[PDB]
Amino acid sequence: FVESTYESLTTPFREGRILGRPTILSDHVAEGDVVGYAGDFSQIIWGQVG
Amino acid sequence: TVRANPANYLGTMRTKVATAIAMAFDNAALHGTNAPSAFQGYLDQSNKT
Amino acid sequence: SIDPEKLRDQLLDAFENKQNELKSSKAYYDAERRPDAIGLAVPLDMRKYLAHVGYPRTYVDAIAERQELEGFRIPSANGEEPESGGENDPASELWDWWQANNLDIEATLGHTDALIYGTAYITISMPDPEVDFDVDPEVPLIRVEPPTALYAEVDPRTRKVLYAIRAIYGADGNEIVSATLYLPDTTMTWLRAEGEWEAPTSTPHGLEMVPVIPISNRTRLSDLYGTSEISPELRSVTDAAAQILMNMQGTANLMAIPQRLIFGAKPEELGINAETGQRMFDAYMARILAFEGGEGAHAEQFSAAELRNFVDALDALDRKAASYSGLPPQYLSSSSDNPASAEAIKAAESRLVKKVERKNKIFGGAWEQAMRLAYKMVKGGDIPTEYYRMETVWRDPSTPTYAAKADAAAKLFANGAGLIPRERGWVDMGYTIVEREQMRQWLEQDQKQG
Amino acid sequence: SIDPEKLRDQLLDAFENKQNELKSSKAYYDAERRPDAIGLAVPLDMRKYLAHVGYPRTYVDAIAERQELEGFRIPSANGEEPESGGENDPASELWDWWQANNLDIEATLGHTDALIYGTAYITISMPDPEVDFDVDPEVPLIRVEPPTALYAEVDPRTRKVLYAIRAIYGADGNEIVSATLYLPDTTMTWLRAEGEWEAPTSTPHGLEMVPVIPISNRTRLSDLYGTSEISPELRSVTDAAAQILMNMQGTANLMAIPQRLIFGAKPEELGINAETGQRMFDAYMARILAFEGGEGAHAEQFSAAELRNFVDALDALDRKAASYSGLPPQYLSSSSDNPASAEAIKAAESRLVKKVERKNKIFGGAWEQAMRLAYKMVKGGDIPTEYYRMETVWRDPSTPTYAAKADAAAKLFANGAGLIPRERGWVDMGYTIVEREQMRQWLEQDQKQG
Amino acid sequence: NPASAEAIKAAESRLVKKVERKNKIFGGAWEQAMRLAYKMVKGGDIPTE
Repeated sequence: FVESTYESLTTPFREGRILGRPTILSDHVAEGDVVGYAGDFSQIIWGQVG
Repeated sequence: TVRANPANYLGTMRTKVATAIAMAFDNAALHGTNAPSAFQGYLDQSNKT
Repeated sequence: SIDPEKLRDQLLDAFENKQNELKSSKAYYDAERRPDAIGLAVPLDMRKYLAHVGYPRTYVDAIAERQELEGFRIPSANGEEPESGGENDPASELWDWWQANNLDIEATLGHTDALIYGTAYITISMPDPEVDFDVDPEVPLIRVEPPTALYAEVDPRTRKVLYAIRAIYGADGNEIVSATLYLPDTTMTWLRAEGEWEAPTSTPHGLEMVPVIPISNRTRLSDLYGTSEISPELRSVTDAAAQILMNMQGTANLMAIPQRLIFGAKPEELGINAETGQRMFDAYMARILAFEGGEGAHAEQFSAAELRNFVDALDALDRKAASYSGLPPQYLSSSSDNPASAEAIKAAESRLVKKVERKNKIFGGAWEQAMRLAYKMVKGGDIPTEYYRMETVWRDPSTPTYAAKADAAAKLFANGAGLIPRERGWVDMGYTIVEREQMRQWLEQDQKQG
Repeated sequence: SIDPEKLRDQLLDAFENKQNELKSSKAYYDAERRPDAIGLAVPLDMRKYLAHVGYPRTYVDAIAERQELEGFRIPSANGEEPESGGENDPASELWDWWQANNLDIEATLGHTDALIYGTAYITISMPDPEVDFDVDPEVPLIRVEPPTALYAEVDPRTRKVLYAIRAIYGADGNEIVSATLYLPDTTMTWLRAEGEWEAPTSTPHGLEMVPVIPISNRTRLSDLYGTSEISPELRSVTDAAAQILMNMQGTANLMAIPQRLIFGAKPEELGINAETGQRMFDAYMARILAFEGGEGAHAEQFSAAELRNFVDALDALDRKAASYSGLPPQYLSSSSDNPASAEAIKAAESRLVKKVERKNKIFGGAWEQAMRLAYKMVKGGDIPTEYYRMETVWRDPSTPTYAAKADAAAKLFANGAGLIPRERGWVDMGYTIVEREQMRQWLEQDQKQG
Repeated sequence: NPASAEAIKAAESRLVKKVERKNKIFGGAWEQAMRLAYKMVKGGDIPTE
């Protein structure tokens, strides 16, 4: 995921795509032995009242 | 304490609580840690790894 | 000194606290559900079929319908008059900014919300040419804001504003997305939501006072921070009429027709279906129901409730809502007749139009400051001391009656032989300043031929 | 003589004591919860749904709404002073100060507090160049303060103010954030809280008298200190109407409909559920209820209360409130006839118009004396003795029946051949002193052509 | 019916002032849109008037 003399930051950690799908990053996603999720993120809805 | 507002403690608490309320929604939605009965599922519940 | 960061939070508190009070007043003009409106006799599952009531909507509209400026009038600096001096004069300068900002539209909304919540705020600010390009960059931008978006702390020892905050919510209204702090010598803005702030865009300004003016509805010197025009007197009859309307509406679903009983005749002898407790009837005209009777069996009925009994209360309560609000009686449909003479209108109207004139008087005091602020921002330095004595000029708030004004004005002018000079006849017919300034050109074009 | 730092506390006790008295009248102009207003027949849970009654606010507005000062009159040994713009007639200097201060706004508020509480205070000072940003620095700062913020001890031997205090509560209404104490020769102020948080600023002034004048609502000489306009008769009829309006509202929540009954069938014979005492009747239209009625049953209903029986009592209380206040009947009853002609409007307004002209007469003496005192403070010398003869001039309180006035003024002037001189025709039309000078200029600019 | 040119004005009063109010606000849209139409077809920049 990085090229040439390896000066630049690795493409998904620039929030670049992997295989045409966008990457999201955060510092509090990992718990236990689980460190990330891949899937159809259109399957989430949320709302806030007032 | 509210007359003096030392270290801007009152203003600091308002921000610090707002972060805790946000982080609690993520811990609930992702890993289900304290999820209220009203939340339908949590992301970590999936049958695939 | 004062810290801008502490002060941003301090004013976000006082503002976002104060929203809880004024929510009560909005509920009357938007006709939101109030618990007190709900008529008690209505059965508990039926309580959702609310009746809403429009006295507060009617009253605040009936005032804000009648307010507009004809212009500004400023003392003669030296010599007789500025009046025939046209586009060079100070009155037409201030009217030019008013037109360019379209304050002729949005001051009417500012007047409306000043009567809803009791206050609104005029912000003065020279435009940034890097945004909102539909403006003349030579003209100071003037924006009127509701108390749902701008909040300002008056010092009670003077009556000046100390500092103020303008904060604007995201499209769903759930979150603040940007906040702006005004200080006596500077203005500052933070550009993203409260968990995600970034360093402020900041500007000085030379005014040495906060560039916000509170338009405030008030009735007394004692109303030191203003007052909603929708008085508790008028709230009480708005909620009382809702309680009557729900109880009458329920009565029309449940008691407006008699309920029919038969005694003494046995269910088995009526042939009532034993599982369902009921029997069908064809019941077309002139069927006679013949019963076996016996045992003293007979028919009798509970009467209907007269809906007239509730209507007598609504007729009396409208007669209260008229007299409390001061609307003309025809506005609440309660008059014995229409007017039938040119001044018989002026009689019915007289209780309202004097109120509208005092709203013009009290908001005139805001705009006559707003234009001093806008002048001092644009030109710098001291304001020409004539401006401290300007008066705003307002539309005559009564209904126009041109045909009855006409035969009076002509009888006073008498083709130039008469009691009054021509231009006072133009003022008297109610032609606006901006209109007389064109009409004097047309007079010259006519007097060119005679 | 007394040490001023002792005197302020003595005054602040008397001022604090005064608040509890004037708070009584306040509770009628705002429709606050008054215990005597609460109608007795409604059960103790429905007592929260208070009715409010608008007569006192209707009355105290309907007076103050009509009042406006149009200028000043001062005589001289010359027989007339030429109208001569903004200063050369001394009356125009007074009117110049009357606009450099917005007294056209602050008076129409101040009279409302002066009617409600019975008094208001006119305060004179030279402006402070460190604090008064938004005034011409050469005119006197003349301003009105309500009795909720100023108190003055008046000597019963002379009716002069001995000394007076103006005390401002903070934004929460709790702490006195400053006090200003006026002595016969000196003004003093403590600026941050109760003189606890600052030492006093001071200024001597060139007077024999304390620079504060009481506007006072006096009905007769025996009102030695003035009295509230919300009279005991209006308080009486207001609270009486509030009780009858609540008892009627409670009736509509409980008893505007019959209550239905059956006797001669035990609950088991109806199939009533034993735990809940009820059965779900099939409520739709045109059912017939069949019962065994096994005792020899019968049906009965208690009557609805006739709501007309409250309503034609409320009629009499509105008609009382009309007679006591002297408002035109059309201000309080929609069933009173709307006047068809300008003569009938002069009939209907007459009872109010005379009373407004009394308030003009009585408040004029306060403003008149305030201007004489302002003249000594600005100019330092003794007053020219003509100012003791000065008088105020006020708006005609009656509605402007222009089409009737125009035909009359036209008939009297008759194109210069008639009875009156031109100037009398202009005052009979009701044009202000301020407009009269525009009339002068516009007439010369017409007579330039002919 | 209202029998006279005056009683006409009395009955129409509320509706007339409500329409004058809408005309002020809807005028604010067309007073804007004609600037865009002009600035598009004539190009350049808006003449200040």
